[PDB]
Amino acid sequence: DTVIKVSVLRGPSVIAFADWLENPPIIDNKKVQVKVVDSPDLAQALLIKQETDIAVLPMINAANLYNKGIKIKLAGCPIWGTLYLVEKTPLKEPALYVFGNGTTPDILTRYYLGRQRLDYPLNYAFNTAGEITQGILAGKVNRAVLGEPFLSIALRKDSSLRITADLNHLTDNDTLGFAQTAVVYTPTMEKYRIAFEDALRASCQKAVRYPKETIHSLEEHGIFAQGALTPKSIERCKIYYLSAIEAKDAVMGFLRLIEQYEPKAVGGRLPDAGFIPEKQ
Amino acid sequence: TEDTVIKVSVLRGPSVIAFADWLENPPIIDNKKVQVKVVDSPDLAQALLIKQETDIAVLPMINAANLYNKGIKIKLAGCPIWGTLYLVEKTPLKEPALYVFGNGTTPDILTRYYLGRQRLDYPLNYAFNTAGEITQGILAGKVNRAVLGEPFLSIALRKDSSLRITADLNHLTDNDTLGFAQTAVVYTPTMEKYRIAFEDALRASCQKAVRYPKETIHSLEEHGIFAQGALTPKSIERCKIYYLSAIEAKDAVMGFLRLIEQYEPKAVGGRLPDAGFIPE
Repeated sequence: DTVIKVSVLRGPSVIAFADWLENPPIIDNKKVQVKVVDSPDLAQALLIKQETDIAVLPMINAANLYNKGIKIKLAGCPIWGTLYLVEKTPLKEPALYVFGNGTTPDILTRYYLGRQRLDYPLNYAFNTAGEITQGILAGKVNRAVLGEPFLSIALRKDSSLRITADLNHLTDNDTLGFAQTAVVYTPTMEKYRIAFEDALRASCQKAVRYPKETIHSLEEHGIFAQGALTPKSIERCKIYYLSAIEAKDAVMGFLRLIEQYEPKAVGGRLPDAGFIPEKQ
Repeated sequence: TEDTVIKVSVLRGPSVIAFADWLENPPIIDNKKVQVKVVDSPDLAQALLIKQETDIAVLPMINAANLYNKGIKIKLAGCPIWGTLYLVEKTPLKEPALYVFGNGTTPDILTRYYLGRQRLDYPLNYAFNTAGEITQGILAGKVNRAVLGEPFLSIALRKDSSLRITADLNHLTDNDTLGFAQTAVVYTPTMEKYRIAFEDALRASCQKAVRYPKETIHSLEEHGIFAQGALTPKSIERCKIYYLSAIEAKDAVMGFLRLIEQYEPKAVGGRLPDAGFIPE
């Protein structure tokens, strides 16, 4: 092999990796090659087939694959801002529309509503964020949960719409929030783990420090439509890389929460200690 | 485990700043490593003491008083943090209402005490009953005046350049004491022989925060204690990180517990703690 293949599930995690599209890092005389994939399913298939080396996909999938015996480990999490509640004023029909029934966004919305003692009726009519966005714009949806870029698009195209809550935290003292997104790697990547984490830290820093340039590059590479993201969109994504060792409590706490609602979503148990590399 | 480590629990919040250096550089006392574990809530901190699963704990002074009164075998070592609420406002000041969180509890009580001492007649609004809701509400542009503590004060002030600090709730006179002692470091009976060693180590850790704020913040971020960018060196200054032994802080302790106990007797155990709370 002469390249390091990185598969990023389509979504806001590509923002953390943007500078690797712009300026692919070279590790051990291998170019790091980022490809956006359109579903967790497709991302999982690539990992199982050993057609990708590193993949970025939901933490619940990472846990499930690990529990099922797939040879991956968790490197860490690069993005911390994935779910926000939006509401229109005035609030006509009050159903809260939620995409991804049975998966992270749904479970976290249910958690938030319970914690805050709100009991809005959940509507699962739209399974995707894009569909929810369109429902807002067409007048069907007055309250919803969204992440970027759909959040930004909805806010732009309906200037009545407002963010009313941040759904990314276990508690108020939890400024870090949930480790909902996993960077996972295969065994031949162990020797490159620290090198790739170092480069990912740089890419994450660049997104945060140079958002306009980051957006510009993503647009040139066709990842997002022109004007879909703004620097505020990047701010809401809360881009920062933490190693799984450093974030072990945010990882296992998140997985435990999911398991309380839907144990099958993580494969029936919390991953054992081999999920995270040793400190060595 | 007694022969091996000294277990220190710290409640996640601004007082972890005092202990930040022990994340990378935990001290060794009597050939035992100090092991810091950050806990998410006061209830979790209390449970560790009730169940005798931690050696030293750092939790709100009100909880420490409550446990002492209920016969839990702890003593107060001292207080490592002196920052209180701050009052913030936007100009223009479109609405005079002062938004407060924690109705009937410490932040509300300190706010009412301050406004009373200063003879200020602001109407009080509790629609955002946590500080996360207020910062959000300030972000939304519904809040022109509020009380906030760290880190939410830094998070709020950052997002909004119109937002400014107008008061340190501690500032009533021309010669202010360091202020109320709101955070307890408490210890169990087998820790007596270690009291001076631990206090000296905690003084060193506190001074490190003050002297090396950037490095301190970076360590806190890299260990996932605070979200990246939450804290700035000014945040550290506003926290007033400084360890003072309980006997030296006696008036600051008892003065504070007298305020809380007049308005919220349940929180302190229904009486002020007797003398054995604060050893000489």
